[PDB]
Amino acid sequence: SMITTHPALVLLWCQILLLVNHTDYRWWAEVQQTPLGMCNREIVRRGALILFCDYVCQNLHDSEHLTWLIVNHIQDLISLSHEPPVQDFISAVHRNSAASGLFIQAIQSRCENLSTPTMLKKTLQCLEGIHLSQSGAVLTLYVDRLLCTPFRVLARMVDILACRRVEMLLAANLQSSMAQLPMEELNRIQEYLQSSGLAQRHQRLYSLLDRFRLSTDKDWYVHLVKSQCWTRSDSALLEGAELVNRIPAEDMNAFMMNSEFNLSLLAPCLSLGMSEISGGQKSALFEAAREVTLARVSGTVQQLPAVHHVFQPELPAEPAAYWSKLNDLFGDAALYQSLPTLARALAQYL
Amino acid sequence: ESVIVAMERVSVLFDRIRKGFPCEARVVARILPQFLDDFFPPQDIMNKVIGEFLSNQQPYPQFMATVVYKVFQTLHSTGQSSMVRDWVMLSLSNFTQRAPVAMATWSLSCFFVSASTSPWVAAILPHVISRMGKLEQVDVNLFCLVATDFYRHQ
Amino acid sequence: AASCQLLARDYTGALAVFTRMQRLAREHGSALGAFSDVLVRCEVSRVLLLLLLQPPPAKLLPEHAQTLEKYSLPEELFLLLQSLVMATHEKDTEAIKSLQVEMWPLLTAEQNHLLHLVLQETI
Repeated sequence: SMITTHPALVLLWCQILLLVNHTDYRWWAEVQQTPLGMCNREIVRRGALILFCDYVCQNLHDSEHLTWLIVNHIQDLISLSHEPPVQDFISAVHRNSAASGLFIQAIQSRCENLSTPTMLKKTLQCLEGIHLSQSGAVLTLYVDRLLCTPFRVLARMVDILACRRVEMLLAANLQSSMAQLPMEELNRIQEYLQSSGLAQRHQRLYSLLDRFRLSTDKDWYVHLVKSQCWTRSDSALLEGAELVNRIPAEDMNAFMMNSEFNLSLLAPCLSLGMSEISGGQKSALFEAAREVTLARVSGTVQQLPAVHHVFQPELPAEPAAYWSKLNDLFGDAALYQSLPTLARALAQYL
Repeated sequence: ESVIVAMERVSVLFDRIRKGFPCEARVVARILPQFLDDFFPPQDIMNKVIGEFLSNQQPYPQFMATVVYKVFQTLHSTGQSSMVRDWVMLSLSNFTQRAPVAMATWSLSCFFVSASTSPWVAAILPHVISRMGKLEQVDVNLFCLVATDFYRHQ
Repeated sequence: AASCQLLARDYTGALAVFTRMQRLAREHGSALGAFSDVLVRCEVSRVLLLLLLQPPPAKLLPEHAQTLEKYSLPEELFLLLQSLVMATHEKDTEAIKSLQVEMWPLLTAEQNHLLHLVLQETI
C-alpha cells in the first residue's frame, strides 16, 4: 500500500528484503507485474527488476532465479540494458550455456514485441557476444527474425553480427559445429535466404555459409523489357520509361494490358510522351499510357459502390452497412496500393 | 585564334561537369551534344570526351555516358561512321589499361552499346546505365553479347 | 533565415547557413543549453539537405565528410535517420516508404518538407 505515494522507500524496502534472503515470488510478482498506467508503479517496477538482477548477479550458483527472471521478464529486461547491475546480469548470462539458450528461446517467443527500433538495437547490443555453444540458435534467430526489419542500420548490424558469428563458428572444432547445427536446418536457412531478396543484398553471409557447407535481337529485347518493366516494384523509373520508349509501338496495348504491370511507370511514360510531343512529332507512348490510364480509372470506379453516400469522418460506421463495402474492397492493400499510383498518373495527365 | 578559345570554354564546361550538383550536371549533359555537334568538327570533341570520360577524377560517368551515346549517334554518317570506328579502335586501345574492374567492364559495355549499329542495340543503353556498379553474370552476358555484336560490325 | 532560403528554394544557401550555424554553436557551445536544440535541428536538416542534393567529393567540405562518416539528438531519430542514409545510399524505395510513416511525428513541418524532397528525388 506504500508503493504508489512513495516509490523510493519501497525501493529501499526491496533492497532490504533482498539483503536478507527473502525471495517469495508472490511479492516480487505483485511488485514487478508478471503477466495508461501510473508513474510511481513504473519506477517501482524498474527499480525492483534492477535490484533483483543485482541479487542474481551476486549469488548466481542458485540458478532458479535465472530461468524465472529470463522466461518471465524478458522484454522489460532488455529495455533497461544501459544500467550497471542488469549489465552485470547480462554478462553473467553470457557465461552459461543453458541460460543463454533459454535467453535466446525467450527472445524467440517474444520477438514480435521487439519491433521498435530502440528495443531491437538494445537486443542487438545484448546479443553481441554469447556463449559459443549457442551460436546455432542465435544464427537461426538472426536469419529468421531479425534480418527482415525495414530499418537498414539494424539489418547492417545484424549482418555484421551474423558474419562474425559464422566466423566464430568456423574457428571452433568441426565436431562441435556439426553436432549443434543440423544440415536440414542449414538448407532451411539457405532456402529462406534464396527465397527473399536478402541473398543478393548480403554477399558475406551466403558466402561464409556456403563455405561452412563445403567444409563438411528483336524478341530478346521484348524479353529484356519484360524483365525490367514487369516486376512488382522498383527504383528504375525513367529507365523503364526509356526502355518502353523504343518499343515498335504497333503493339503497345498488348504490352500495357498485363495482369502484372508496373503501373508506377505510367507517369514517367506520360512525361516522356509530353517531352516528345512538345519537342516535335507525336508519340505512341503518350496515347498508350492515356488509353490504359483512363481504362484502369474506369475499371477501378466500376469496383466502387453504385449508390454513393457522403463521407463523414466523425461518425463513419453510423448510417448504414455501406461501410462494410467501403472497408471490404477499400481497406485491401492491393486496391489501396493501386489507387495513388493512378492518382500520380491522372495528375500527370491533367 | 578563336579555336583555342573554344577549346578553353569547352574545358570550362567540362570543369563545371567535374564539380557541380546533379541538377546542374543534368543540364550541362542535356545541352552538351547539340553544342558539340554544331560548333566545330568532331575530332576535338572526340579527344576531349575520351580524355575526360575515363578520368578517375570524375564523380559519375552516367550522364557523361549519355553524352557519349548522343555524340556517337550524331556522327553516324558514312565516312563519319568509319571515322567513328577508327575512334572506337583508338579508345579501345585506351581501354586496354584496367580501371576498377566493375566500373571498367560497365563503362566498356556502355562504350560498346553506344557506338554501334541501328536496329536494337541502342535501346538497351538505358538498361546498361540502369546499374552503374553491381557486376553480375547477366552483366557479363550483356557485355559478351554486345562484344560479339560489335565483332561483326568491323 | 534558413527557413526563408528553404522557402525560396535556395537549398545550397540553406546548406551554407546551416554549416555556419553548426560552426557558431560549436564555437560557443561548451551542449550548453538551447545550443543543443540548435544542434539537433541543424543535424537533422543538414543530413536531409545532404541527401537532397548529393554533392561531389570535390565541393564536399570536410564537415560534410564528418557527418556522412558519422551516418554511414534523440535515439529513435538518430537510428531512423542513420537507417535512412543507408537506405538512400542503397537506393531502396520500400525502405524509405516505410521509413517516412515512422519518421513523420518525430520531425517538424519544414524538416518533413525536406524529407519529402529527399523521397521525391529518389523516385
